[PDB]
Amino acid sequence: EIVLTQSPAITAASLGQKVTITCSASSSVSYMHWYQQKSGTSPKPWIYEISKLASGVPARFSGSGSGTSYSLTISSMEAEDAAIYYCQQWNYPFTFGSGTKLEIKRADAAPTVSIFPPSSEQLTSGGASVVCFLNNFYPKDINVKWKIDGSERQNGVLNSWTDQDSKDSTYSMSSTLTLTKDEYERHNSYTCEATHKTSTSPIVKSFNRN
Amino acid sequence: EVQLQQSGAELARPGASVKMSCKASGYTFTSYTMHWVKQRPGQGLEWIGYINPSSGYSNYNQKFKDKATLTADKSSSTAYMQLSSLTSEDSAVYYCSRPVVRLGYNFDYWGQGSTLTVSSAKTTPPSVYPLAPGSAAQTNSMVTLGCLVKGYFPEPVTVTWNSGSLSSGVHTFPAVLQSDLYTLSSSVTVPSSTWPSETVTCNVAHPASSTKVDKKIVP
Amino acid sequence: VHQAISPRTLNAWVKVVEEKAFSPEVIPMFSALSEGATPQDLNTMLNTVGGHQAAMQMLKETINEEAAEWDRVHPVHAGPIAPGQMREPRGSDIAGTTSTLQEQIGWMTNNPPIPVGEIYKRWIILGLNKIVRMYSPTSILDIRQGPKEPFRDYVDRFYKTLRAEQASQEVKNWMTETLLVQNANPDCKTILKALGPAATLEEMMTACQG
Repeated sequence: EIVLTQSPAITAASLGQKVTITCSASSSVSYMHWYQQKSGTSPKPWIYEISKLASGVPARFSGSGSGTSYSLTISSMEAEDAAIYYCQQWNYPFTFGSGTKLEIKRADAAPTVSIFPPSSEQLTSGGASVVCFLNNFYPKDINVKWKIDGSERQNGVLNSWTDQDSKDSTYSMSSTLTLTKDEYERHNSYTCEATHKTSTSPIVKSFNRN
Repeated sequence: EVQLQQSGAELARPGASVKMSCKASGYTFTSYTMHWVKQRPGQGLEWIGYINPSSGYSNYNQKFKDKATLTADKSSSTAYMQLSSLTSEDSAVYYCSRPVVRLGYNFDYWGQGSTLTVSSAKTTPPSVYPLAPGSAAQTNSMVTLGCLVKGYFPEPVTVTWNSGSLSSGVHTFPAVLQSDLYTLSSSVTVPSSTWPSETVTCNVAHPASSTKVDKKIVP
Repeated sequence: VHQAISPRTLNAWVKVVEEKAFSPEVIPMFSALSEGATPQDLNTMLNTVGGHQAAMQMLKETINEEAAEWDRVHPVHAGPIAPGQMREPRGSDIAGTTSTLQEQIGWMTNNPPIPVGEIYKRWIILGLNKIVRMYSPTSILDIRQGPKEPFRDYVDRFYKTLRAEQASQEVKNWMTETLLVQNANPDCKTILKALGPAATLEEMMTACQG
């Protein structure tokens, strides 16, 4: 019955900023709980009964609200605070909130592109996958483009992005064009282009099979 | 020291069933209840239900009725969660949590998690391929090397460089599924004067099939 | 003409108390048997009851209570100086403790009539009701929690009665789980409902210890 809708769905805050996320219940509830979760780990209890901090939780955190609207606030946002926050109905059936993904707002950076030709061993097995890494950039929005002998190929490429790097707060993308030894040897010019808001000129990287 | 040790990852055919476990320790098993939570990417955290160890009574979330089935074994202090009539929609991570009673339930203890994969695909060892920069002239202060792990199943796989020694510039990408095989990549940026003068090797491990591979990045 | 209580009638009474003991069904019997009897006759029946001294102690004091009460609402005239017709019946007189068979019969047939025989009877009935009560089995369905009663105290009582109950293990289950919660006072009940239908006893107590 009761639905907990958290907002914003996703937001990036700069180190030092005062962050405040909210939770809206469909009908009144006496108390609300808050949990913090990071990729690949069990969610951790963060706040009990609206405003009571859990063990190990930094004083910069605080909670408030009543009835149908509750809120979680971080006085001074810091690197370690980036994670997903969920709210929870204090009582049965213990429904969870929709969640809020809090990210870090950093300075802009251009992607260090690098292209790689099919490995000898893969070719020996009759396969040929061309890989290209678009590493360490920000914002997260970017677009790769492949050109075989000058012609754009609309897929046959697997894309994969990493989440925000814990050390320098950047993002990274992987692109892989998979072909057979024949298709690979059917052409010669292979190009990987990356378009990011850091420049209008797509960073190009290419190699020739011969 | 209150602990909850959950069972390992599971892989079962669509339409089959599965039974996970959670071994409790450091407290009186029968004095508290045990809850279960489901975690799917894009819809994280759903409450499944809870069991009363002593009475054996189980109360479920309407949504998971005739799907989930909780049981408990006093004698071995273990709680079992059984799922039946599986679909790819049930592939996710299943947690178990024991609450602390204050003004109400406080979920202070959670298990490490168990990832279930609903698929009839057969386990396949990964083909590790090295990624060295294209031949000819191209040199800078930094050099990025890589590794291509292709055609493995199921997840997960671990990739390291020089047995954990190198870390500062590592980048492992989240594997993408296609049908019955996974594929991922990993890159590492080190100083150019460090290669090929020094050895650089990726260490790929795949527990699901006891696979341990090492690929030296030769020019 | 005076007709005292028949030895047959008095003998049946013996067998009744002998068999029915003190079940709620005895009272109707007592009434039917003691119809129209004099305060003296009633006393005969009562004294005819052997054993059960415990129940008798109650009946006795109950009589004394009602008798004392009678004196308050009927203080007529203590010490009738200058004779007139007939002295007014005091409590002890109705009970037959201080009244001759003649006086009793007199009061019953006088204008206006004072049905002392019936009055005493009523008192005996009240006494019998009390006796049946202390002999009736303890129903757990009546064990509620007082608005100021500590939850732990309520539990102790609830379980005590439970230990003295004739029911199948299955029914006992329902009592332990659901019923215990059902009879809790509004506040504790509100907290127990927050834990859900499967909370453990220990958990409930820890939740309602305030």
